Amino acid sequence: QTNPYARGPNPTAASLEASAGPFTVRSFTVSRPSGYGAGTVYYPTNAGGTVGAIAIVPGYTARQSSIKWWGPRLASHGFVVITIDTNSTLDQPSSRSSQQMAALRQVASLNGTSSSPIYGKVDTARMGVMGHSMGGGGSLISAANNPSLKAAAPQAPWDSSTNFSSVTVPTLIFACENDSIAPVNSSALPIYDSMSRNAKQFLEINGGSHFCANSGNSNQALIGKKGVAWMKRFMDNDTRYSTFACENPNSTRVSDFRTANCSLEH
Ligand SMILES: [Cl-]
Repeated sequence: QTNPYARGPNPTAASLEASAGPFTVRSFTVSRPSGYGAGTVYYPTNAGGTVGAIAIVPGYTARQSSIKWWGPRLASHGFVVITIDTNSTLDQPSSRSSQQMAALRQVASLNGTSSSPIYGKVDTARMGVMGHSMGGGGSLISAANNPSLKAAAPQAPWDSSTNFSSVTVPTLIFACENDSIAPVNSSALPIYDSMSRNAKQFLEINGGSHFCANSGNSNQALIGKKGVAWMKRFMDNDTRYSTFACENPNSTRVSDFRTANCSLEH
């Protein structure tokens, strides 16, 4: 049977590693942000049907610029993406999670607003969360509080507590090998090891600083391929992406790879 959520051409490693996918992307600034500081919405033209929505949150002291490369990258593969600024750059992970969920609710409100460029473009039942550092911890909190979310892909996450054992949402953790801000051995890896109820993955970037997955990084081909593949596999149930989502990249750019409940394409 046809998967009703499958969008776009059949993927290749080259198409997923490119700076942009097949869809043309447009963007707008949210005029009156509700429950968060500011937002930019990225969306594809003629994706072939409604698409899922992803909300991305930066870390402590940081703004949209640090995570905005994901906006066009994911939207060009068939997603509506909102990148946000928080009410204060000093907000903690629980506050970042509340603001991330408020941003997804505003994308759902704009989907039902005839004057919005994303009117009727979103399947509001299929949503995902991403973010860096405290925004990564906020994404894990969003997944723990909202198991109705379809995917999570935080990067260099940090939270006071690394226990995310209740999470049932498919979660990809990008980690940065040499992170001295949210060290892998006390943040990303214990967070990954705590989750025994989900599809999950741990991808550690070789020699990476805490900022190894932020805008301007030198691994956008691999990181972008993995982020899009994970969101495609789990937000769209798209088994054309099972191998890209679940595979060990076998790359010199990766210093540690682990995955669970993640089957390759049969
Ligand atoms: Cl942070």
